[PDB]
Amino acid sequence: MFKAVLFDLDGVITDTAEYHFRAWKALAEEIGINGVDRQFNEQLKGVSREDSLQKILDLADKKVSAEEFKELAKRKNDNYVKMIQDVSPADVYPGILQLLKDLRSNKIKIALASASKNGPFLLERMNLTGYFDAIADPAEVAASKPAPDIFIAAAHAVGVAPSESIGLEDSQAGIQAIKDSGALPIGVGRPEDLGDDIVIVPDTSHYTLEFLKEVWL
Ligand SMILES: O=P(O)(O)[C@H](F)[C@@H]1O[C@H](CO)[C@@H](O)[C@H](O)[C@H]1O
Ligand code: ALF
Ligand SMILES: [Mg+2]
Repeated sequence: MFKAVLFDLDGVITDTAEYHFRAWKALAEEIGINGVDRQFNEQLKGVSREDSLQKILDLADKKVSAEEFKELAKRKNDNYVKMIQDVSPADVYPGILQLLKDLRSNKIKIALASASKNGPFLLERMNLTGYFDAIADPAEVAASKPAPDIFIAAAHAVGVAPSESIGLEDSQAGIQAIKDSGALPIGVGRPEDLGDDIVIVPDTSHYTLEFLKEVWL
């Protein structure tokens, strides 16, 4: 039986992928780049803050100074951080709180495998910190999604092999990261975005321990 579940945060635990989208779109438009729509944003889900900004700059073949690049990433983050201040336990996605409870009762480890420096703040806002056996610090890994490092690090933090872990993700980059870690991915979203080659569910209510067992079998 799998011995750990490795959670992405944004778009898996709560609807903060939507806020990341709105914040990046606002930033892009401030600098005259208009191609950040929902379709393009699929390339920004799961991607580090700096890689995300660079994808936006590249989309328009735009070059900025190092000083401007730093200011832009900070600006988007500051807006995003304002956006999430009222996140509460009511914003936890359906199924997630119960999954966390059921996993603990069955002695299955729980780790966060998020790119986000805002991860600890968000888990606190949602009263979820106490469910997590570990939070992998995204600043510690040498490479971010789609590299597998963050999922490998989450599994290590809870003493479980990636091959005996399930990873939960809403993003193209994150699914690739889970695959290359050795963990089993279960995506949440549209197979049109996430592929027809892995198990995908339409919403997080489907993330039950029963179903995770169904899939693992
Ligand atoms: O919250 P941040 O900026 O530290 C983190 F890098 C964010 O991670 C998301 C995925 O969990 C992204 O999709 C997002 O672009 C990003 O800024
Ligand atoms: F949506 Al994440 F790390 F929280 F890619
Ligand atoms: Mg995500």
